[PDB]
Amino acid sequence: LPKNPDLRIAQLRFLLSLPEHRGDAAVRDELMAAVRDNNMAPYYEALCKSLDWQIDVDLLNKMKKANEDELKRLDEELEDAEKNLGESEIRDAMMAKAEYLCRIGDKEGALTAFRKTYDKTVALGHRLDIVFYLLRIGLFYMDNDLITRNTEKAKSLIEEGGDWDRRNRLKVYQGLYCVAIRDFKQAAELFLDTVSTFTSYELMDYKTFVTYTVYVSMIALERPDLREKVIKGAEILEVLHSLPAVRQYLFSLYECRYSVFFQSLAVVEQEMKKDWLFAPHYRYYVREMRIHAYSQLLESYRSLTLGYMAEAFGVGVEFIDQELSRFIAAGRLHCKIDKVNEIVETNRPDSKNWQYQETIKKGDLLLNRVQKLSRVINM
Amino acid sequence: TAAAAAEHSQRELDTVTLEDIKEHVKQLEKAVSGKEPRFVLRALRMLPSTSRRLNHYVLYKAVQGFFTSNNATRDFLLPFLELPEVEAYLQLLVVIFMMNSKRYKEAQKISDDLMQKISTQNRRALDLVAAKCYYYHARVYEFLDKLDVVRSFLHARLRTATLRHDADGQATLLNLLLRNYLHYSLYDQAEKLVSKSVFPEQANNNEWARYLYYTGRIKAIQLEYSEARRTMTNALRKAPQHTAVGFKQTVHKLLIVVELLLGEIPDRLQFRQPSLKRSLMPYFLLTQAVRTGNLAKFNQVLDQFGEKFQADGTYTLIIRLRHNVIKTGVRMISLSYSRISLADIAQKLQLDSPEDAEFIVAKAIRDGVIEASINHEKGYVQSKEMIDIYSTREPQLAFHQRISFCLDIHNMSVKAMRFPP
Amino acid sequence: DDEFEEFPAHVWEDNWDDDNVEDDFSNQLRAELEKH
Repeated sequence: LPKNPDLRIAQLRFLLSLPEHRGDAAVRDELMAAVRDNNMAPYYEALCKSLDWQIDVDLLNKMKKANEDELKRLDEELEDAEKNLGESEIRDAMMAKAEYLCRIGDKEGALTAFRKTYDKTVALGHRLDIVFYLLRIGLFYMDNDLITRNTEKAKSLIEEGGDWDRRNRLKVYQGLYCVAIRDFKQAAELFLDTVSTFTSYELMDYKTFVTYTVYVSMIALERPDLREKVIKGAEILEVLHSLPAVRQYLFSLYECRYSVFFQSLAVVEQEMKKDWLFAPHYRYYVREMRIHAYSQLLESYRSLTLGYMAEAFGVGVEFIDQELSRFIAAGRLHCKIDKVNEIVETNRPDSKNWQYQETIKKGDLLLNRVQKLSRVINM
Repeated sequence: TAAAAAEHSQRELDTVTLEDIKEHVKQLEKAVSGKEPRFVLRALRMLPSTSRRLNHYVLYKAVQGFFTSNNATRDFLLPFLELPEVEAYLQLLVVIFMMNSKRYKEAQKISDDLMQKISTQNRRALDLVAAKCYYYHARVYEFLDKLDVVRSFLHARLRTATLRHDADGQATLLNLLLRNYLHYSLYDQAEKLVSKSVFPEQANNNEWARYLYYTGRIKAIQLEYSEARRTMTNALRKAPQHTAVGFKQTVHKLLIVVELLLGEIPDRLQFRQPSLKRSLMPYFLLTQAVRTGNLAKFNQVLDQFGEKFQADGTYTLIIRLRHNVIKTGVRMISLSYSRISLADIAQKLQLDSPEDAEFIVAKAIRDGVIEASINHEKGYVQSKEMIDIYSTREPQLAFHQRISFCLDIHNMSVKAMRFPP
Repeated sequence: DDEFEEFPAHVWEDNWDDDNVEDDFSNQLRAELEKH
């Protein structure tokens, strides 16, 4: 499918928006290069207004003129089709109109045009194509409402008789949205169910997709499943040959080499902060992977000397003390520190004891519900 | 004639509403003329939305087409407006009318007349209507900002409602009386009354909720925080689901404060939920400050939203906060540690010296929020080695409470399976 | 049943961690290696 628009445009815009990369000469040059090449006049105006840039009239005027001329010829052809041709070409003219609107970035015009085209159309394939364009515009502008709405729309259309290529494309779209809304479990499920079938090269490169699959898989998968489906995975391990910094990150955790794991986790943090779909998730990803690492180490111990654990993790004693205190307080880990003689005992609960606590909690919930029901209906 | 057509449709809806009023009346006669108990709740449950749909001209026609036995008291309603239970129901409707009309003089007088009537008639199926009348009379006096003569009135009425072995009126009067005490800030009389009255074990959900709120507030001020937290949490679980936004807001606010006092950190799903975010945001900032232990940010939040605290009513609990803020620090420290040394609590609790550490941690243990021992021969605060609680009577006891509860619901459910003939 | 009139009135399941830290795990680890 076409690129309407290059989500690299969104990547560039957000990378500039981030304060660290605001003064990125390269980034700026490439962004403006794409803007000039594809003639996004409203989007360029929005960029200027939002980022407080000095407008270049000498080229902005030519860009507006080109947009006006192209739109005029498009809608003239649409009228000609209306007055001369049938729906089979009126629809195509409207489609071209909406496509140019999205490629120039006029959000309102594109949404209106695509809505009208969807109202006109009856073929399932092109209905799905329009819905996909709408999903990608929603992803471009991070409008959760629009993205979710067209998402159930697309599920309904495909359930009403669809095809497997669009099933895969919808799965990748759902995965990107799940990464956006921090639902990494579904993100991992979808990504791993459609890694062998990456066909959506408009959203991101296949290297980027495999990196995202690795990241989400590590944060959302248990060790058995991770071994079965991400380290013993044909493609997910084929691409990791070309990606050397991510193979190390994954294999550090799996092989239980932990100092390398934190090195690669700092790498991944600084990468995802710059990223535009993971940007409001890097604190959480880093924290949850740190908890995964600590729990993995302590899953095979009962009293782990703080010094040894620091040496294994490639940090000090004070840093480990601080962060273990934080995570135990948060309740994620199962471990209690003893600072006089620096030793980290592990109070993991036995199977029977954990089952007891789960019974207490879940029975409490059911008891509350039944108690409400009975008190309400008896009287 | 757009206005005329809209009035026509509204008056058709008004005929529908009058039919609904007639059906409620009919249910009331099913109860009283049938003489069977209850079913006044059936006829009454639609009181809120009916009050919402009230209309002046509709009631003008009602007060001329109703009251089959025209006792001539209808002229105490007719001028302002321009059976043994149905009359009370209609009178309550009329006081509701003046309520929403903002007419709080004839409103108080008509409520007084309704009260005289209900007090005179010693019915047993009229107690529910009496309860609703009590609540709305209190609300009239509340919009009129006396709240004082109502104290004696409601208090005598409660006496009557507890001599007659009533439940609904008893609960509602107790609840309104507690509200009056709290509105005048009499948290000693409130406590004594709650101590020496027994709430009906079989009471409405909506009244259990309010009673639990007020009892929790009384205990919270009285410095019984554990039972205060239990009471507020149970009140919330008791509260309505798709309504009472303000009530949920207030219970949540007090619960946040009470938990912070106990030394815990609340759940963030509260501040998440959309019906509350704007209400509880000041408490969001307060919880951040307490969790961090940042007294500077705490003082900023106090100076920045203090008015809302003095409004809802929290302004002493939010200094008892300061106290339990240092307590919260020590609770986190003793939640993730097993032998922390004192010189190491001094720092990580932001103290001065190991002596101050001794005192503060000892007091924390005395208050029983950290559950540890202490040793100053070498200077460490060893906690309690957790004992495997399944070779112990704790599971016994927990399941004993839960089994007792389940058996009680089976009893109450097999009961109340009334068959008509 | 009755609206208690006497009482006036992201999509991410966040759970705290919104603290203020010297970055999450980049500058901390840098300084850690530096002092080790």
